[PDB]
Order: sequence, then structure tokens, then C-alpha cells
Amino acid sequence: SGVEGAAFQSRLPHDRMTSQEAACFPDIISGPQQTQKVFLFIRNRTLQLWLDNPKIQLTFEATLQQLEAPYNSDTVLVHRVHSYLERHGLINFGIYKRIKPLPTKKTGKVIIIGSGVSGLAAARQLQSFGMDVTLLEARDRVGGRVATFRKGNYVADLGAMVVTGLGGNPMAVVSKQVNMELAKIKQKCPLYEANGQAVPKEKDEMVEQEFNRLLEATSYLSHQLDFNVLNNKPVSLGQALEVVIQLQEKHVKDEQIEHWKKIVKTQEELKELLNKMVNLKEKIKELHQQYKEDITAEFLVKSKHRDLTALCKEYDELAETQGKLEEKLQELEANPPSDVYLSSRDRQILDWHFANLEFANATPLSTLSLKHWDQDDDFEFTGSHLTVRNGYSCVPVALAEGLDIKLNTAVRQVRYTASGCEVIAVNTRSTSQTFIYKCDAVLCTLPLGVLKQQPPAVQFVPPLPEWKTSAVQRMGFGNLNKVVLCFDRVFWDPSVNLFGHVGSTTASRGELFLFWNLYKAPILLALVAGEAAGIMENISDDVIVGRCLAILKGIFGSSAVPQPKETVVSRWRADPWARGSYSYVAAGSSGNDYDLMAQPITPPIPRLFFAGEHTIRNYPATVHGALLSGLREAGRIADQFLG
Ligand SMILES: Cc1cc2c(cc1C)N1[C@H](O)C[C@H](c3c(F)c(F)c(F)c(F)c3F)[C@]13C(=O)NC(=O)N=C3N2C[C@H](O)[C@H](O)[C@H](O)COP(=O)(O)OP(=O)(O)OC[C@H]1O[C@@H](n2cnc3c(N)ncnc32)[C@H](O)[C@@H]1O
Repeated sequence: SGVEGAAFQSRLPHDRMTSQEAACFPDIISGPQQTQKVFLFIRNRTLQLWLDNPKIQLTFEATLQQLEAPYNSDTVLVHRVHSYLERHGLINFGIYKRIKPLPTKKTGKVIIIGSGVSGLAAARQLQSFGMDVTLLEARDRVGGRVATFRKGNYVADLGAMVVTGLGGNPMAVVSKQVNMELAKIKQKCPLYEANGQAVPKEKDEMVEQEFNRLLEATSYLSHQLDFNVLNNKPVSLGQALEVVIQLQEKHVKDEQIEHWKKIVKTQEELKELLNKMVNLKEKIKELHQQYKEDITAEFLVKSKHRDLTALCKEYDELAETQGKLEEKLQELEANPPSDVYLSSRDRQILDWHFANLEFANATPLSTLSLKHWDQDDDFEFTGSHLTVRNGYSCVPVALAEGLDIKLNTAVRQVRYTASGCEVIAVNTRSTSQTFIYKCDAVLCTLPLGVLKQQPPAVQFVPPLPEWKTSAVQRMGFGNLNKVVLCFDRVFWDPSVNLFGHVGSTTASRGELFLFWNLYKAPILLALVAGEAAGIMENISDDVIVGRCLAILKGIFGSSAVPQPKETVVSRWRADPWARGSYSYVAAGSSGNDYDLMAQPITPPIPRLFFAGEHTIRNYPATVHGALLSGLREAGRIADQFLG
């Protein structure tokens, strides 16, 4: 599966054209299948070549000279394919040598708002497409939601930090380009309760098993019984979970009842049995006496005998059918069903798994769309998740190489007319001096959090379409902060990549719930998800770092946890250039909104385009998702202006 592998790594089916490829190649799709059979191969072969060496640019003639007979003969077809793959970022993207110099004459002027991974991606494309591009960044750096703390030998990511499986992941290519040092995450994750004592492997799995069961349940109700709407309002994942758990609690009490009923019943049957026994116990005194009292005694005590014995053939007899009761009685009162669904402690551990989810989605479960929260699930990449051992910032930096980025430039208004665009921005360091950049098209990679901001951070003239603003408002933009604790000593298990901390209450189940051991230097990361994420931003670094040490000193014991010589704390929600961590499908929305976002705004011809982790439906809230959305718009614009 050589050429079959390339197709896969590019999120493409090696044995069939996609709806898009069919749109650009109608002649092929609607023609001899033998031809379509050829198209694919060339496509899969071109990709193969590019992936087997993403360091250097794969030119048209470079591809045409590496194909074999008879493919290399159909030059025209090869070109159409090669060109296509290049125009849509499937080849020659990221950072690579340009064996063919860029045209001295840049055709088309486009302004890109934001120097994030999505912005830098599209930027390098449009530029390589021989087009004058300019990026306006508000921050004094690049990467946007990709930040990395670097001081001495210390390295830590305050933003992105994980690479979700290399299989099919575009970052796999970029990684190979920027020499990004990655490392798998050892699944071994020990949980420590409030006091500080670990959780026995038994429960750790007992609870986690239920966690999966409850989720599966919610999935059932949602995608099988269609329980996505209640009281005319959308149902949230958390909402559903609370209900499912509310049922398990019921069932538990139900069995507890039937059991108490069996008990009471057996007890009733006993008290009753003992009663007549005492009546027969008395019926014996009537015969064990009165005897030896009739000259025909030879037949008197003779008959009476089988009468007193017959009554004993009952008493000690009932003891038999009475024995089969003490057994059942003691047997039941010794095998009582689960007193409760989850103990006060069981719930605490389960909250860790929910908090762990509130971390993944970067928002409280009660705000997630029970039906669409996991809409992009069918697009995950195969392979183990990785961590950027050397700071995830090494990527956006390499991408900004050779680009015209103007840091310290906050865009405050975007003007798009039937012909031409104007992007008015101001210098952050000196809000007095403003700037006015003219262009043909504008690419807005602004975070959903900024677009939602009220009052608006940037002004759109004419005002953004109604179908757009509404989508922006319906979508959800989560939050998630970290606390980088820099030490000069590793007092924790060096083998364990991450360990968790269980909270005391459901409310604060996301407060420093997970610690990370990823970087070389003695550094740990504390995550604050869910409710805590936003709240914790109102607490000074001092107190925050304080609470952390406490947690640590409770796990590793005090006197073993030294004072951090360097500490970093994020507040993406407070960050004026972010206003949150990343998007998420909120109850009352869907992946459909992730397309309305991508939809360009047009007055007779598309002028304003959008990109970002909130515009790519199948790969939302991710570095690669943002990357792909970048390459996406890159081509979209290229067609609109270069054709
Ligand atoms: C916020 C955040 C986001 C992420 C994150 C952590 C945080 C705190 N890390 C976490 O480690 C776990 C997720 C994680 C996960 F999410 C998952 F889904 C998952 F499955 C996991 F397993 C994870 F581990 C993860 C990760 O580990 N792995 C991931 O793949 N993604 C992660 N994310 C999300 C990504 O950071 C995010 O998708 C990406 O950064 C998006 O990039 P972008 O689209 O270019 O957006 P941008 O903000 O970078 O760029 C906008 C630019 O515009 C500028 N700007 C602003 N305002 C103005 C003006 N007014 N004028 C001019 N300019 C301007 C801004 O300043 C920028 O320069």
C-alpha cells in the first residue's frame, strides 16, 4: 500500500475521487473509469513523492520525471493533477526549499489579519503562489494561540502542546520540516485524592469504566432515541449525564427495596412459623402428660404413643422447613445490593473524568451540544498523541520566515466594497499613530472570541451579514488556562508523563486537576478546566502557584516540594487578542455553523474570507485544524484572483 499510504496520510480515499476532485475534473469522473483509475494513481503517486520528502519543493517536471510508463506520457493530465494538489495545499506547503524562484511581479494584494498558525499557513501559500501578502499582528510575536515560554533551558507551552496522532495529521509533515521534537504520552496516569493518597487501580478503573458507560448512554439517547430537545431548549451533554446518573441512582434504590422486601417477608414467615411451633410446643404438654393414666393401658399408652410421636413428627419437622429460612434470611442480609450508585468519594473521582472532558472541549459539559459536541469524532487521526518536547512555538516561527508580518498592529476596522478593501489598524505601542492598508481581498483569521466580543474589537463595514453574526453568536468559545511551575529539582516520578488531582466538589472539579511532566528541565504544568478555568483568572499568580504547591505537597509531601524559581500563568479569556482558548459546539449549534464561518462575504465578488480553528468543521479547535483552514482559504482566494 505504497501509493495507498500517501492517499491516507492526506485524508483521502486512494480508491476513489472526492466530491471536490470530481468538481474540478468532471471530464474524468464522468468518463471512462479506466481514466479515473489513472487519475487516482497519479494523485496518490504525486502525494507519495511530496510526503517522502517534504523538505524540498515538488515541481511539475519533478513529478513528471518520477512517474513510470505509461503515466509519464500523459503530461497534460499529470499537470492538471499536480497543479490541483498544489493549489489546495496537498503538496508544497509548510516550510521547504523553493527549487523554482518566486515571481518578481506579485499579482494581487491581500491582507491577513492575525499571525496565528492559520494565518501563517495561508500566508506562505498565497506568497508561494506569487502574490503580495501582508500579515497584521496585534501581539509582539507570532503563533497566536500557540505560545511557548523560553528562558535558559526552560521550555513550556502556555497554548497548544499536543499533536493528535501523526496518521493523516498534516502536522506530521510540518514536524518533519521544522525538526519538531515530538514524544508520545505514556497513558500511565495516577490519580490522587484531596488529602493526597493515590487511588487503587481497582477503583481508578471501576469509575473510569462507568464514565464510558454514562457517555455511551447519553450517546444512545441522543443518536438513537433522539433525546436532543427538551422544553424547546437544546439538551446539553452535562444535562443528559445528570439524568443518566439520576436513573442509575433510581435503579440502585429499586433493587435495595426488593431486597428489603424479601428480608421483611422472610422475617414475617418466621415469626409466624415460631408461633405455631410454640402452639405445638404446648400441644405436646397435653400429651407428654396425662399418660399412664385405664386397665386397657396395653392399648392406651399404645395408641397415645403414635399420637405424641406424630406431634413430634411435626415440631422437629417444622424445624426443617424453618431451617430453610434462617439460611435464606442470613444469606440475604449478607449479600445486600450496592447501597448506592456511587459513594461520596466515587462521585469525586468521576468528576475528575468529567473535568478531564471539560478540559478537552475547554468548556463546562452543561454547555456542550449533547448531539453535536463530538461531531468531528469521525475525523480523528490514527496513532499515539504526542507532545512538543521542544516547544510548539518552533512551528509558527519557522512559518513566519520570509513573510511580511507587522507585529504590534491591532486591526480596528475592515472595509470591503464592491471593488477593493481597506484594513484600518493602530499601533499597540502607540495607539496615536494609525495605519491604512489597501488590498483586493482580506483574510480574517481572528479568534471566534474576538468576533464575539461586545463591544466589537474590530468594525466591519458594511456590517457582517446576519447569517454570519448569528452563527458567531450561536457557536461557543471555550476557555482553558495553565500554570507553568519551574523548579530546579525533579521531586516527581520522571517516568510518569502526567498525574491527576481529584477535587473536593463537583463545582471545582477542574481546579488544577491534571499535572504534566513533558519538558526536559524540571517543569510541571497544572490545568484549570471547566468552571474553574474562567474564575481562576481572577486570582493572582502567587495564590494560584500557592494552591498548586499545596496540592503537590499533599501528593509528594511537604519539605520535598521546593519553591518555584519561575512561574507562568495564562488567562486566555482575559487575553484581549484571544478572549478564550478555542471553539466548541455549544447546545443549540452544530458543525453547520463551522461552515457558515468559512463562508466568504461578498458585496459581485467575494472580498472577505475567513480562516481559523473556528472555520474548519471536520478539524475544529486544533493547530492542524487551523492549519488546514489556512491552506483552504489560500486556494479559495487563489482561484478567485488568479484562477
Ligand atoms: C488556548 C489553547 C488552545 C489549544 C491548547 C491550549 C490552549 C490553552 N492546546 C492544549 O495544550 C490542548 C489543546 C487540544 C485541543 F484544543 C484539542 F481539540 C484536542 F483534541 C487536544 F488533544 C488538545 F490537546 C491544544 C493542543 O494541545 N493541541 C492542539 O491541537 N490544539 C490546542 N489548542 C487549540 C489551538 O491552539 C488552536 O486551534 C490554534 O492555535 C488556532 O490558531 P488560529 O486559528 O491561527 O488562531 P490564533 O489565535 O492562533 O491566531 C489568531 C491571530 O490573530 C491575532 N489577533 C487577535 N486579535 C487581533 C486584532 N484585533 N488585530 C490584529 N491581530 C489580532 C492573534 O493575536 C493571533 O496572532
